[PDB]
Amino acid sequence: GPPSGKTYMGWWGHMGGPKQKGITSYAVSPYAQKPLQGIFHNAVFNSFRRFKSQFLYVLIPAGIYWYWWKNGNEYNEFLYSKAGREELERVNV
Amino acid sequence: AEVTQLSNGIVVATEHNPAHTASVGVVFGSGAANENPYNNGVSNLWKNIFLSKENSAVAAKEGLALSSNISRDFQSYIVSSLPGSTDKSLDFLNQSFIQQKANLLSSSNFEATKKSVLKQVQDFEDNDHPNRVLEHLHSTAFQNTPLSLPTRGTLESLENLVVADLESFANNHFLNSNAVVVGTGNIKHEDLVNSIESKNLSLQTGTKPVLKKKAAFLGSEVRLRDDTLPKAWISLAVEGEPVNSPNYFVAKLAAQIFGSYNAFEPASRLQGIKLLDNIQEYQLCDNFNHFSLSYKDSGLWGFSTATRNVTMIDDLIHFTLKQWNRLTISVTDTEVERAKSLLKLQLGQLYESGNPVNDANLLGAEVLIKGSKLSLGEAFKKIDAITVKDVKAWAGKRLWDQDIAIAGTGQIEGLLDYMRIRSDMSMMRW
Repeated sequence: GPPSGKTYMGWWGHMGGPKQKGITSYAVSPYAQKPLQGIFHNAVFNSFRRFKSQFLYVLIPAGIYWYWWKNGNEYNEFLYSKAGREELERVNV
Repeated sequence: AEVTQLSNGIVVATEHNPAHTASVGVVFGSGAANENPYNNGVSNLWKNIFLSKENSAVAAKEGLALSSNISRDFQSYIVSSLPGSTDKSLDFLNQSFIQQKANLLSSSNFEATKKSVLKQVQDFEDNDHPNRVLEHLHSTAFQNTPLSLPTRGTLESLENLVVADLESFANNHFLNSNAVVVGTGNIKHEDLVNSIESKNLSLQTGTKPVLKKKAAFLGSEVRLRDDTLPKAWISLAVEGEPVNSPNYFVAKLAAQIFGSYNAFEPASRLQGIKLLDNIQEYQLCDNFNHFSLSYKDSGLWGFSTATRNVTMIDDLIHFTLKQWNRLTISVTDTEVERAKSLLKLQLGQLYESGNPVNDANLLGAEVLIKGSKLSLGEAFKKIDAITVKDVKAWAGKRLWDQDIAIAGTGQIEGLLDYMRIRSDMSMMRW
């Protein structure tokens, strides 16, 4: 038809992957499988894994920013109380 | 057309018609369905020494010809004679299965035979992609269950097989209660049964085989992707009928409705099959063929196909399964009638070829399971009696919204996921 730019994805039968040989896959009908009362007993000590790896990447930046926020806030509170109106005059303009 | 079966100490079955030659053989009621995962291929190995150069020369001197066949439910060892030598075939049978069944398993014979079934089963896996796929179909459809074992055995159970495994199998299955002696050709029943009751000696009579656990269909798939092969070969089936099912013939007729096809044969493109209107427009395949495979415990009903149209495999599968949907809801009188006529023709061409070795295998397998053979004319009575209502009731039980089993090899990237195939086993309704 109208031509076409070459891409990095094709379609079923010519996806653009490398030639596959030697790999054999197996599967079983959902119909033949245990109705979903399985997970648990086999899979709940399993997961809750992927966040043992991750929680530090989230928590430590979170901690840094929460600490930094709490500190600046408590300082602003002091500045606008009676006790701090002297420091307020100093740091303001 | 005859069926004379009578039991002395052994069970003797014959079917004679003045042809030319006569075939005599013993057919055991145990095949690859009786093996393990680990001695899988022992029956095929037995077959191959029975036909070894040593045993085969001893028969060719006497002017005898040797034939054997390993199946799932059964196993057969057959000698063809020239019909007055119907006695010298029984000599070769007993000289092998009593005398030489300790001389065939000589160290140099076994090692040269094992080396030959290894090149044999390897060649199969490397090159015979349609039968390779169909064998894997049984493997996944009937996984962890007797019907899953391949008849030729696997390369790994084969190369680890020893003389004692042959022995142990032969001592548990080559028994009297698991045997039938079969004669086809032109020789009479009383011509053979007397030559059998001539010599006595029972040999391991009273011994039963070993029992097991029943075969079961599991909806599943095995995908043997190989992008270097120039085609895709796929087989797809539901749980079909065992032999001695009420619907044995309804199933076989249903398969004849869609029949078989070859894109390069002009005549084949012209058959009265509605599916052909769909698949010929873009040439969705080089060939397909439907089957109703029946065994003792179960069977497979489905089709196999081969194609170079690797970007439209999903249309092949979709149009084929939409046709099968029709069997439950809209199959016509004249489709059923066309199938009756063609089922008779093909069932005829099977049961009455001009080759007695085929007759023996068909007789042997039948009498081992139901203790008798249904005559060709009796089948035609059953075939003609099938109504549209029968096919619909059958399809609604076996085809409609039922699990399937899939196997394929070659360029099958375009064969969609299981659930997509499985959803097409029915249609949306109000």
